[PDB]
Amino acid sequence: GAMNSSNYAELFNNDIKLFVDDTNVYRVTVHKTFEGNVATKAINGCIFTLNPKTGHLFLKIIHTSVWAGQKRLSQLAKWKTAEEVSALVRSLPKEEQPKQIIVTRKAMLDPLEVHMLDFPNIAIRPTELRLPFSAAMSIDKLSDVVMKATEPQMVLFNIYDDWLDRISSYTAFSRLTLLLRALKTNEESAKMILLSDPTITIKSYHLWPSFTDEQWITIESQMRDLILTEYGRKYNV
Amino acid sequence: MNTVPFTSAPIEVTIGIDQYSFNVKENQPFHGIKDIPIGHVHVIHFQHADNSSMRYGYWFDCRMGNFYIQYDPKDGLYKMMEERDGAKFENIVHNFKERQMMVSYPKIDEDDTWYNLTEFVQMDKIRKIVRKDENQFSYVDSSMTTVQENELSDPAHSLNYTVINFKSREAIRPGHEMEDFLDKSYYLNTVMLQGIFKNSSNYFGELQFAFLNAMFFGNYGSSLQWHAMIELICSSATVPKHMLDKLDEILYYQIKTLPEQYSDILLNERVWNICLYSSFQKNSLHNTEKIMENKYPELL
Ligand SMILES: CN(C(=O)CC#N)c1ccccc1
Repeated sequence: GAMNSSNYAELFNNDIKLFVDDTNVYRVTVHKTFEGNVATKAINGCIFTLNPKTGHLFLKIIHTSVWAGQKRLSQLAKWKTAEEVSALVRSLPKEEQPKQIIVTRKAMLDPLEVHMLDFPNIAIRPTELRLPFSAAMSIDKLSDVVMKATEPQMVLFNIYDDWLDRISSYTAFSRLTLLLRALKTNEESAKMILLSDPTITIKSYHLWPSFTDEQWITIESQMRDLILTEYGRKYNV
Repeated sequence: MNTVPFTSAPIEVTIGIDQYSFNVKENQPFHGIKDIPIGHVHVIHFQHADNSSMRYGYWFDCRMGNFYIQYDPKDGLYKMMEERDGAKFENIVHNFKERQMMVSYPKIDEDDTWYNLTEFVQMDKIRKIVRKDENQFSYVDSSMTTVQENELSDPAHSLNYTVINFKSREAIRPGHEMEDFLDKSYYLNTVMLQGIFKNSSNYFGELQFAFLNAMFFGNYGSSLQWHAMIELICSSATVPKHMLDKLDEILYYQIKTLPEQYSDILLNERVWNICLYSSFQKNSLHNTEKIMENKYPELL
């Protein structure tokens, strides 16, 4: 069934599983027309498909041409998401296919179950985890590849950089959730925290800066502060 | 007009014949039911007074043989049997009628309720759903499970309704996943009507039979089947006009006949609100929507 605070070490066991987040698939800017009505302009989006044990991110870029001449785009986006995840699973060797796919929004369950009817042994599950994966487009390198795309494209990343050389997956995913939650709560503050020290850089093949272990402890403390800070400024506490 | 004689009534029992019912006391001099309309299937059903658990009964058509009821004190129930000696049968029936030991099937002349509830129900199709080919009549009870329920336990004692499953490869064409899930016309018209049922009459007959088993026996799997067959039609954007008009009539008479006090357990709130108010056919079931809104506005 659903994934929650009780069963979270399950994410880091040796059963292949993927999270699927569809919150950045269908993206629009809302603007006024010359006649003073309102219209939307789609912009490129992405499916966020993540193996939480290994850090492997299958970023399927959704080019705006997929919406051309389609109706009910918020509904279509869920089915397009499920179509692309199904295609991804089919593309993987059997021993790499997931045993479970965890969708971050319950509205993805029926679309994905229907696309995955060929794989009756892959469990499709919701989660009670409010995972901050919508903030993935606050990671500069991911936002850049999405916005520069001129056609559908899949790009593979490790969202943990080289952290697993030094820390467990549970610790890496907790750190990622801390960073993404901060970026979602106050993007500017979070990015200043990550990039304020010019002597710590982002390697060409990485997404995040090359912090030492002690520097990560400091960064993580600053992200907790921020999430608390904004929580006061928000609720007046 | 045909007759189903009873050898006797050794145990107190409530007896149903179609939509009617009456009480028989222990060892009351009761010898059956006469004046049964020829041309329709019928159901004779039983609820023992000492164990209102297990309603059970028999679907039959008096044109297919001479049938009678006899209590079996070993198996503890009223059994339907066929008498092959037609002379013996006519003799017995004549004696019980002359002694006036039979209830008369109590049909008012204005009343088409039973026809309207069984219009498409055929004994031959009942016998395929309820497999016991050695008998011309078919036993059903409250506890019998469906083939779909057995998939999700005795196979000989199951209701072999047509499996309908909206999240199944049968329902969904590759490459049309969203289309076929959100608009089930393919599944209704090509898979079910053309492929399995062959025509709408057979579809409606199974739907009607499922409802009647749900109502008379409180058979849960039958209720599931009835709702699934409604929902498949209502969730299809392309349905023949004559099927929609007939469905509206079928459902009207089912809702009209349903005991008011059983609506909470025999009516699925989700399916009916979806069908009447959200589905493709939300404005196509005028008679059904009117009786539902006036009889069961709570459910909606
Ligand atoms: C939300 N979260 C965190 O922010 C961890 C940190 N910091 C979390 C951690 C483990 C499992 C589920 C959630």
